[PDB]
Amino acid sequence: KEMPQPKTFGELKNLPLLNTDKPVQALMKIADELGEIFKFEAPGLVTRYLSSQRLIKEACDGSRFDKNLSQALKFVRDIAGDGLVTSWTHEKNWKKAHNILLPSFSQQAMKGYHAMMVDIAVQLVQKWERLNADEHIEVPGDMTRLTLDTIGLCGFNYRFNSFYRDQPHPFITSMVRALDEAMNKQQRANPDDPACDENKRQFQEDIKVMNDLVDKIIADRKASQSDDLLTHMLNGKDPETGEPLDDENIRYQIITFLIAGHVTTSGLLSFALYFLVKNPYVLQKAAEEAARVLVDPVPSYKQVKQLKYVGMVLNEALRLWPTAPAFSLYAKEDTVLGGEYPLEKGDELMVLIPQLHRDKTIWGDDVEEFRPERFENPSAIPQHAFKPFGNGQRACIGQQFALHEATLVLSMMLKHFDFEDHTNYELDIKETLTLKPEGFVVKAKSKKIPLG
Ligand SMILES: C=CC1=C(C)c2cc3[nH]c(cc4nc(cc5[nH]c(cc1n2)c(C)c5C=C)C(C)=C4CCC(=O)O)c(CCC(=O)O)c3C
Ligand SMILES: [Fe+2]
Repeated sequence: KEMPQPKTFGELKNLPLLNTDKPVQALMKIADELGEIFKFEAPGLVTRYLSSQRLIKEACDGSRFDKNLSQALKFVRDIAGDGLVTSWTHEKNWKKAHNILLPSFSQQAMKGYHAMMVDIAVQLVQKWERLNADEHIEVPGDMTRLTLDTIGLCGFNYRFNSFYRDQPHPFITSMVRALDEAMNKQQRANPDDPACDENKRQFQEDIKVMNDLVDKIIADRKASQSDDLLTHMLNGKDPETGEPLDDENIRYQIITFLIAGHVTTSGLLSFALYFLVKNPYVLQKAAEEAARVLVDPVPSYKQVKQLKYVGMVLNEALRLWPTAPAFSLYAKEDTVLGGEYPLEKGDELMVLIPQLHRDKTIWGDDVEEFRPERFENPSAIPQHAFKPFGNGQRACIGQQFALHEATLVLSMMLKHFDFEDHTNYELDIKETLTLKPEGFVVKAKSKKIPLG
């Protein structure tokens, strides 16, 4: 079959179609017009965007396709080097770091993180309880305060003390500015032009801020006992080679986990809360479960595992707006996709996750409605229909960490407050390689239930 491709602009090809602040949303509109697959070309790129479970199920076969670094991820390598996210599967440090850090995400490790996650969630609850009547909540801002602090405490035993700052943490400011530069570089066809020197200086300045914090984390540990993510990074030896991670890689892993370990979870919590105030029937049902299960002043690990409906609300927020909205793959050998599209070895594919999650063949005709009930029987969902955490061996290492923290936090919010969408907030999705509802604000009225 002849592959569909959107509008071309001479030698620029499809590049001007992504001349927007919201490229993922622009690609979803192209997908709606062209269907399950389209070719996308730009000066130094050729990729194919996949939107149907039918084709994605084939692309998710590990024997035929491996993780590829998209131009977006290639730009993030300047920040996260060969850390777990921005490394090729064949690079020595991928398997080495994967095997050394995987034990940090075990059930035993999770049970150990719980108390520190509760520490940060209590801080969020107390901030909101202490607001004056007129005051509102800047939701993404406060979700970022919680998620960054959780990964800092659980993973590195370092307190960012984000709730003791009225503006975002300086690490957040530099990170956002750096990731925005990396997303913009995709539309910058002539990067060596002297006119780009100012962006290059700023990019370098933001990377320094991030690295100064990594240095403080490292210094804190050697002066400080602990068996966390940082412990495994410094002392773990690869079972295959018998050697530990080098100093250069350890630094890349810290930056990686500080970014990956919070941005996506912050976006999820903000989206989940957005959908809850927009669907009051669902809020009531989730708040009912929170009150029924969280019978103690603080949630226990066991209680979080019983919050079924809260988990369904989180999956349904990840269905509509997967906060890491795309992942890239490459053909390991010459193959034919869906028995219609021949691919040569090395040919790139892009999985457009928000489109996959809108496939009417899988979900029904009500794809745009927020219905947690879709995840009541998770066995009924076909394989590779729901992919918020990626695929195969390169899937999210922090999936369980993220869902445990988001479940715990959302349930404590629903137990302690009643929420009001006082401005009738219109959804505005900001893209910075990840998604978030920009400008999302609420008013929270305390149910006056104490903590512990
Ligand atoms: C709602 C929360 C989250 C979402 C939607 C999420 C999504 C992802 N995380 C991925 C990879 C990853 N996620 C990772 C650690 C974290 N990720 C986390 C939370 C989330 N991670 C937390 C929390 C983490 C750490 C504590 C790392 C390190 C990788 C890289 C895994 C690898 O390739 O070995 C990928 C695969 C990307 C690719 O194929 O290029 C997706 C889509
Ligand atoms: Fe992840």
